Amino acid sequence: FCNNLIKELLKETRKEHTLRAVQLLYSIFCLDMQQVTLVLLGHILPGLLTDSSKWHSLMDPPGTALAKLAVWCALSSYSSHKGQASSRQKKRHREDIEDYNMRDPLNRVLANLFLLISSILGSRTAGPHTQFVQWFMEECVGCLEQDSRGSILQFMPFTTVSELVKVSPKVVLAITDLSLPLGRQVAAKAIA
Amino acid sequence: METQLQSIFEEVVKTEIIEEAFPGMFMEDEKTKLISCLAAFRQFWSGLSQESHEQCVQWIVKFIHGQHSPKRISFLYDCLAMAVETGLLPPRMVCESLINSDSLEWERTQLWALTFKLVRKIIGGVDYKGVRDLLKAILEKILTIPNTVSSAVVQQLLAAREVIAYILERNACLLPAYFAVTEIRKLYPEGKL
Amino acid sequence: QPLLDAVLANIRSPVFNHSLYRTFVPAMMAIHGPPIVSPVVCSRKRRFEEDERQSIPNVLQGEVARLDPKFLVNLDPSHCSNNGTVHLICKLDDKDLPSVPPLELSVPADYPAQSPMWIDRQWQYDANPFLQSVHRCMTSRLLQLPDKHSVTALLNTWAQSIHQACL
Amino acid sequence: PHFLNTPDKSPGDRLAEICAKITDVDIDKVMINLKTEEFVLDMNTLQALQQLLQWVGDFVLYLLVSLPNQGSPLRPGHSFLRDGTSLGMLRELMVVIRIWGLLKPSCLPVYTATSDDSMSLLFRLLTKLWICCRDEGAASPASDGLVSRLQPKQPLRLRFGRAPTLPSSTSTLQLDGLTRAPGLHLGAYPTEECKACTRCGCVTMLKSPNKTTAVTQWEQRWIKNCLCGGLWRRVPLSCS
Repeated sequence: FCNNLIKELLKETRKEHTLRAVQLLYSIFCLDMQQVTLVLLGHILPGLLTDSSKWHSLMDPPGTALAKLAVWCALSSYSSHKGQASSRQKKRHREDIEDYNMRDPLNRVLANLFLLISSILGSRTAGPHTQFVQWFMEECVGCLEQDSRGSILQFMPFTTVSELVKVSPKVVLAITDLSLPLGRQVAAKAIA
Repeated sequence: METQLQSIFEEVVKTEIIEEAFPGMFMEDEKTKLISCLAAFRQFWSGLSQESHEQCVQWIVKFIHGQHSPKRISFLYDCLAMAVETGLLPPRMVCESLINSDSLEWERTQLWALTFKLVRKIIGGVDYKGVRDLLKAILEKILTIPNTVSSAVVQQLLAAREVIAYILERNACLLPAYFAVTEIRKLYPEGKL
Repeated sequence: QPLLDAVLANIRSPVFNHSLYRTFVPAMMAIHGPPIVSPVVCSRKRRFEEDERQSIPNVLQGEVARLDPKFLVNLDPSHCSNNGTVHLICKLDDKDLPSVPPLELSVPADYPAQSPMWIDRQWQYDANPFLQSVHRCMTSRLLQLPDKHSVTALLNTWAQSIHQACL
Repeated sequence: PHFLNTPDKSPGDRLAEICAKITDVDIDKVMINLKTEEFVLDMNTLQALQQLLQWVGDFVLYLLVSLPNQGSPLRPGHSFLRDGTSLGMLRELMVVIRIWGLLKPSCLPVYTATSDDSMSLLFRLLTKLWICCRDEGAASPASDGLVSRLQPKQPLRLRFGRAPTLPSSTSTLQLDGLTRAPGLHLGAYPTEECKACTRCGCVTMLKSPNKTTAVTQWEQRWIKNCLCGGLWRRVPLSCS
C-alpha cells in the first residue's frame, strides 16, 4: 500500500502539489496510522537511502516533504493514541523483531530510525540521502517532540548530533534532547 | 602582441623563485606591487588594440588556472578584481572568459571555491538584461555533477548554491527574476527534476 | 634471416591455437623430458579483502609522520574526511612564542594545489598588530614559494615566518 | 551414419556391422574383401585430421603401450581391453580412415616419425588380441613380446577426458562461497585458453564458436547436455 503510494508520489515535480499530496497522504493513513507509519518507515527509509535507484528517486525537491510526513506521523505514533479501528482490529496481528525507552515496537522502530539517520550521515559518500537527512533535521523544529528523544536508557543519537555540525540556532534546538548533564555537555560542544 | 603581452605579464607575475631555499638568513608587497603590476598591465593593454582585448581577456584565463598555488590564485583573483574596479576590464567579459574552458568539475575543487568566491564578489557586474545568460553556464556546471561526489566537498562545492541563492534573492534589487526564469527554462522543460 | 617464422606467426590469425601443439610438443617432450618443470602447488587467492576503511589517505599520514615533534596536529570539525583529506589544525608547541593555529586546507592527494586557505584569519590577524605583521610576512613568503606542498613546505614556511618576524 | 552410399543390395550399417567377421590381419586385404568404392562423401573431408584422427590414433596407441603395463598400481591397471566389440568399432574406424587416406591424402600420420602405412602392424596386433578378445576367450604371450618393444612413432600425453572429483561425503572439502583456487575432445586444449572455451560437465570446456566450417555435426550434437556433461559451466577465461 504505502510502497505503491510513495512510488506514484515521486513524480510531482511541483512543490505546491507535493505538499498537497503529502498532507493528503498523512490524512489517509488514519485509522491505521501507527502500524502503517511504522512499516512505511522501517521498510522504505532503509532502502530509500541505501540503493542508487532510491537515491536518484529521493533526489527530487518533492522529497523534502517526505521527512515532514515522517516526523508528523512519528509523534502521533509516540503519543498515547490507541486508534483502535474495529475495521482494522482483526487485521492488526503480526510478529517481528524489527532487527533491533523499553522493548516496545514503536520504541525500537524509532531507534532503528535513529540508527539509519546516523548511518546516512556517514562520511566518505555524500549522496542525496545526506540532503535528505539534512531536510529531516531542518523539519525537526517542533514542540513537545520525540525526534531523537535522547532518553537516559541507551539513546546514542545525541553523539551523531555532533556530525550534524558538519552541515546555528537549529543546532542549539536539536541538541536540546533532554537537558541532561551529558546533554548539556554535547550542547556546549556543538556551541563551539 | 597578445603572446608577447602574456609573456611579459607572466615574467612580471611569476616573482616566486626558490633560490637557495635552505633555512638561511638570506634577506607587505602583496598590495603595493599588486597595484603596480595592475597599472603596468592597464598601461600596456590600453594601447594594444583593445577591440580584441576581450580575446586577450580569455587569454588571461590561460594563466589563471596554470599554477596551483592557492594563495597565489586568491591574490591574482583579488588584484584582477581591483583592476576591474578601476573602470577598465569590463566585468561581463572577464567573468564569461573565466567561467568556461577551465571549469574542471571536482578536478580543482580549491580553484573552484576561489573562482566562485571571486564571481560572488564581482557578482555586481552591472549590465543590460543580457547578464542572466552567464547564469545558464553556471547551471551547466551544476548539471555535470551527480550528487554522490564526496562527503568532504559538500560545503566547499556549496559555493555554487550560495552564489545562485544570493543572485536570485537579491534579484529584488539585482536583476529581473522573470528573465531568470526564462533562462533556467534551458534546464527544465516544465518539469525535469 | 629467418623471417619465414615471422610471416607464419603473422599468418596465425585463426582462433585454433592448438595445431601448433600437435606440431611442436611431440618432439619437444621427446628430446626434452621435464614433464613437471614446476611441480610446486600454486593456488593463492588474489583479492580477498584489503582496504584501510578506517582513516584518511595514508599519503598525508606518511608525510606528517616525518615532521618535527614541535608541530602538534589535531582534528577539526569533520569536513576534510576523504576528498579534501586535510584539516591542518596545528599548534607550534615548542620553546618559541606561541601563536594562532593555522588552517592550511589542502586538496586531494593529486596535489593540483596547496594547503593555505586562511578562513578563520579575518579576525585572528587584524586584531593584533604584531600578529598582523606575522601574517604579512607569512603571505609574502608563501607567495614566493613556487608550488608549495601539503604539510612540510607550508608548516615550515609558517614557522620560519612566525619566528623571523619577531623583530 | 556417414554412409551416403549409392543404392546397393543391403545397407551400409549392417554391412559395416558384419565387417567384424573378417580376415585375421592385413586390413589392406579386408578392405578389398568387403568394399572400397562406396565410402567417399565429400571433397572437403579435412575435418577429422586436426580433430579426430590424431585423437583416435593417440587412443589406440595408448591402448597398445598399455599391454606391457600389466603390473600397474591397480588390479585392472589403466584399462581392460577385454571387450573386443569396442575394438571392432575401432577396427571399422581405422579401415574407413584407411579408405579416406586412399581418397583424401589428409590421413592420420604416426605423429612422431618413420611411418614405414605404419598402422599395419598396429591393426595386426589389435586383431591378434582380438582373437583373444572376441567372445569366450582369454588373453594371450607372443602378443606381449610383439607389443613390448616400441618404434620411433610412439607419442604420449593423451587427454583422458574425465571430471574433477568431489569426494566430500564426510571427509574433506577445500572450498568457500567463491574464489575457486586453481591447481577437451576436438583438441583445442592449449596451455591457456584464448577463446570462449565454453566450460562443460566433465572435460569438454570446448570453445563456443569452434571456428568451424563443416564440422557442425559435433557442435549441433553437443548443444544439449553431454555424457557426464550436463554440468555446462561458465568458468571464466582467467588464463594464467
